Amino acid sequence: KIEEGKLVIWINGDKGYNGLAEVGKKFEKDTGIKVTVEHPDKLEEKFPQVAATGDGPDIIFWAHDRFGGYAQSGLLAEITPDKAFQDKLYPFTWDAVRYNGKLIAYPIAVEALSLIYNKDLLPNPPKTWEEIPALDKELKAKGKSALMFNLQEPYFTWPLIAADGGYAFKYENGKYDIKDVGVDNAGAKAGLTFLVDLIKNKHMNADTDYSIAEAAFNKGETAMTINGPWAWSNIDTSKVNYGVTVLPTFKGQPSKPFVGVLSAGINAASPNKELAKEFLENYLLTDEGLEAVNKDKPLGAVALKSYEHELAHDPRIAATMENAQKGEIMPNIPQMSAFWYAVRTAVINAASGRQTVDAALAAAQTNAAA
Amino acid sequence: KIEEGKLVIWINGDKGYNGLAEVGKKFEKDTGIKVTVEHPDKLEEKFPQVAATGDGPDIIFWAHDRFGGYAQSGLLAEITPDKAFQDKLYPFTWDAVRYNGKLIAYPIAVEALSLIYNKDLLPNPPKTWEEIPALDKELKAKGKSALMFNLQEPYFTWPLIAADGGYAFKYENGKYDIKDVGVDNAGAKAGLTFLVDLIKNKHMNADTDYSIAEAAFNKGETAMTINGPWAWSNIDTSKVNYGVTVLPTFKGQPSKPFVGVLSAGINAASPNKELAKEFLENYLLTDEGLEAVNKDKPLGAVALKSYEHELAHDPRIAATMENAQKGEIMPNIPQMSAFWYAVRTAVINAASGRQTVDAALAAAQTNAAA
Amino acid sequence: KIEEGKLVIWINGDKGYNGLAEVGKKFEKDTGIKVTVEHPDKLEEKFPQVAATGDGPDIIFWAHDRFGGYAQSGLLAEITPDKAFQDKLYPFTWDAVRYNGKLIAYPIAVEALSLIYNKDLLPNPPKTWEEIPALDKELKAKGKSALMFNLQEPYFTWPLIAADGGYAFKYENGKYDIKDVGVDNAGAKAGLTFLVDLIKNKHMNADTDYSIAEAAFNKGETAMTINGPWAWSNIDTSKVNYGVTVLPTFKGQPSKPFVGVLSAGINAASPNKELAKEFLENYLLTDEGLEAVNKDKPLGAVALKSYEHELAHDPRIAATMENAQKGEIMPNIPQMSAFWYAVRTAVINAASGRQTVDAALAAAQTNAAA
Ligand SMILES: OC[C@H]1O[C@H](O[C@H]2[C@H](O)[C@@H](O)[C@@H](O)O[C@@H]2CO)[C@H](O)[C@@H](O)[C@@H]1O
Ligand SMILES: OC[C@H]1O[C@H](O[C@H]2[C@H](O)[C@@H](O)[C@@H](O)O[C@@H]2CO)[C@H](O)[C@@H](O)[C@@H]1O
Ligand SMILES: OC[C@H]1O[C@H](O[C@H]2[C@H](O)[C@@H](O)[C@@H](O)O[C@@H]2CO)[C@H](O)[C@@H](O)[C@@H]1O
Ligand SMILES: [Cl-]
Ligand SMILES: [Zn+2]
Ligand SMILES: [Zn+2]
Ligand SMILES: [Zn+2]
Repeated sequence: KIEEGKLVIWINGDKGYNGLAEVGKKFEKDTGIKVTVEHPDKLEEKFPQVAATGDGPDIIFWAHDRFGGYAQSGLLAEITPDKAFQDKLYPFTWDAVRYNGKLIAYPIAVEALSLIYNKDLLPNPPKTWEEIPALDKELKAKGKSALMFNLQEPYFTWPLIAADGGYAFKYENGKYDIKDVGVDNAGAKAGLTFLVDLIKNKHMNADTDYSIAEAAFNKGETAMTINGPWAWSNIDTSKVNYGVTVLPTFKGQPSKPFVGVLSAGINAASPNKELAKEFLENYLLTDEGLEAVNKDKPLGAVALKSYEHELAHDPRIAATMENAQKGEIMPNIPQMSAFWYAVRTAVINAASGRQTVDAALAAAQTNAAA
Repeated sequence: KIEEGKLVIWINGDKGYNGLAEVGKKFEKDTGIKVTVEHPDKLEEKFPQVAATGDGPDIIFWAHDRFGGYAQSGLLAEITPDKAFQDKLYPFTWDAVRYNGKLIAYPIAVEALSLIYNKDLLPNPPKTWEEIPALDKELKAKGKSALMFNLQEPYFTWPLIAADGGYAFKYENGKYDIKDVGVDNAGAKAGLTFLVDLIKNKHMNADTDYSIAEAAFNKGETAMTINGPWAWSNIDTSKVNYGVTVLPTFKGQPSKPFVGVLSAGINAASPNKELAKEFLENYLLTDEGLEAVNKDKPLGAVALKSYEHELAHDPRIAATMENAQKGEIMPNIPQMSAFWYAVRTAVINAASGRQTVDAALAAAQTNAAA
Repeated sequence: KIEEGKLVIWINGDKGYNGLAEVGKKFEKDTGIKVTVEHPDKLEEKFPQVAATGDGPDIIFWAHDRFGGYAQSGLLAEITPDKAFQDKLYPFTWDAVRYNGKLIAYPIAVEALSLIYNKDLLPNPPKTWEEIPALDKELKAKGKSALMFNLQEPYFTWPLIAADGGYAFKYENGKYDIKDVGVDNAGAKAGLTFLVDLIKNKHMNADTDYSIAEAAFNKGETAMTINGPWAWSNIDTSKVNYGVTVLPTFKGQPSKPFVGVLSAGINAASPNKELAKEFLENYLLTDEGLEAVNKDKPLGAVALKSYEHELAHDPRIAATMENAQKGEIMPNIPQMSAFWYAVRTAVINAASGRQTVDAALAAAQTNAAA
């Protein structure tokens, strides 16, 4: 069971957990309630297992996409903010945390992938994806690579796949068609083909995960990377003269990244819902609260209006927001996990050569649909 | 008819329309709703013509004085903010936008006139009006004039007229007597006589309008001007070492400027009232929203408390406030258009010599009353 | 009777009254309502006398401890803020201003006592009280004293008393036992004994009041002092290189200061309750309002969320919080005046030698209980 009188919080490792722990400490000082901040491996998979039994954390942090499915699975409590608190945040962020006409999580920040480049190694970043092979030929001679990013999570190769015309589920007449999946189309195929051609032409490596790509960029080995705001902290630590810009185009089309909204959900099994509400509304969703988390690892474009001016003029944030506009806010619909798992398998097998782009993407399309 | 699915905004040319257009752009990004910002000539006269037919803008920007009349004419929608949003603004600003117990517009900023002077040509501005003729003589020798302001709008002449006793309508027992007008009294007569004597003693020119004065002050031709916050932008551009101070006194009495509250009204014929509400409450009446507009042309003392410490410590603002406090917030009552037209005619004819101060002001008093 | 149409405010002589007067001036400039700010001697005693008759101030400022008693005496109006305004402040601060399920005052700031030391005289301030006598011997050689604080108010000698075991009233099962008083226990006795031993060993003076101490610290005569945020202003004026730190430990136990919340109450006899509400909610409890008061004399840790960041990163404030966390927020229960009066007598008589620590504290325990 979940311990009453205290608060357990689960948040991802790539995020500002130590910052969030300080907020929890600040909350314990005023209230005398212990706040434990954990970062379990594979928490997005782990949570729905434990929550079903009545165990797990009091509060769950993840991007809105996994939230609709949890709500459908009857794992999330219905959040009850008054119009006063709701007005403190951007309505579009509230739309992201709504499932079945109910508010299921608290929106924290809008996170988007951006083109991060070494200003010293590359003063002018490429406007197109197409010019990247030529650019790596130049850098390879200098024992450096043009670009490196996570090829183990579909979230990173997604703005490329979507740039042309690749898509998750079709949105028409105010709803998503769960049977209409666009991970098999000409646009999706062209996108992933280009990526596999890069690996094939010794421009990228299929094995490249989150860490390896970060190490390479932060150590100056690679001139470019694809990542979100959270990454910026370690890039600062590395003292690399870096710029955060708009992602490269593909077939004259802008890259369309899947935009996530960091959200905080309350476990329906929690006997500490009112405390969870108090911590989220009065301690985290405050300018002091976000400052603490943002100083650890950057949140991106925050949902809290009162904290806009403090980040609104950072070019990194402006560049993130440009990509956000070029991309699309992810659906929260329960089918998203099925979609992600299907694309994860498709990208991995195509990159490794285990399956053809065409065969793998075809399987994904079937697997993503019910 | 008014186009549904989009917003049309009318605002005065002296205000920050390009700044407001950026807010509209920011609103289109998040919502996908086009926001057109227009600045028609004579919009305060133009709006009630078009609104009566069912056409015109979705949102109208003007000072609160014209709003009560529009509301009575059945042209303005009743604004519906929740106590949460209402608390974000100064209650006195809300009082200005209330007509017949209904909130008929959104208060933006408190605007008052100040005496703006060239620090190089005049290091010590006159405390009194009575000392401007002598000061003008000294400056004429140096090929310059002491003071120049718009003599075509009674707004700029009113602080002098109201100084020793002029008034629009008598306020007693919580209401205005529409039959009791004070544009004819000894104080109103003394005030306008002094102004006409200045023109008569070649210290001012009856022809001088807003731009003639703007040019003369910004080009260094005149040592003083009478204007509002909106003007400051062009004075900055001109690189004139300027100070914004308290208006001169007349007969030891302070100048009494008619204080205006820039307000945003929703056209009752608009099929986009909910969008208009969303734009005004969530996009403009925000620290980011006001910043955008204020950076184009200064708003004055804003109605939004959260924004105050960003303009509060500006000495120009302190002077706008000194003047505002010495003056009186304009009534919104319908007979304000009638009053303004009557005084405009009175000021013009007295300045031009076409009519005597006494004859013109007597006519005004009759014309202003029903 | 209380004058109708104008506000009268009473606030303590050690607080930022001139700052508060500026807020009142700002309120008069927008509303045309005169705001008189007074600081009467012994106002916490004076108010309940005059309020009972129907006279006194419109608004009373004091720490929350005296308010519960005033409310019971039927002197305070029930404050009516909407959830929107209530959310602008920390809920724990609202708990302090609640008596009998009614909100009886507005919470302004959290004030606690800290150890203030001369960095030039003392580079590393003592971590324990036990090392103070030895410290003093060294400073006497340099013609200085180690520590000086007000021995005329139990508020300053209370962190020492409470440290090893002292307490006002026992809190169990969500309520205070008014018959169970802990001013007589082993911990309370040890604490006050140590203080009397300091006076006895010519390390402190029984006569020392607030000003005697303020002067000695600010003139460089004493290396240490015990005071609250309000004091900082004059220490700045004195140009003494000072640090604000955690209070010394006693028997390895932290000093437990009785934490106060500066609160604003509305006199139940006032005919200006709505004006009082408007001034408190829209003028003082704003970032501009607390800036004004704070600039005069520092408030401490404010209840208003939006202003936190301005004072949050001040090390003096961090030390105020550090100590407050070690201490306990005072009860507001009507027996509090009975407690303070009883302890005041006990401390005075023990210090002066008039009574033994044991005899005086025993009398206090009886006197504090009903
Ligand atoms: O890649 C599958 C995965 O994509 C997204 O995950 C992101 C997350 O949103 C980011 O903020 C950061 O944590 O990195 C992850 C990618 O490694 C979806 O939100 C997630 O549900 C999905 O399964
Ligand atoms: O002059 C008559 C006029 O006075 C005010 O108009 C002001 C307006 O308030 C300002 O925003 C600025 O733009 O200058 C105008 C002066 O031309 C009243 O608001 C108005 O209704 C009245 O006609
Ligand atoms: O010492 C007895 C006294 O302590 C507290 O008073 C504090 C007050 O809270 C502060 O605002 C500051 O001015 O100093 C006071 C000490 O004089 C209690 O709040 C008070 O009721 C009590 O009598
Ligand atoms: Cl705010
Ligand atoms: Zn800004
Ligand atoms: Zn300020
Ligand atoms: Zn901060």
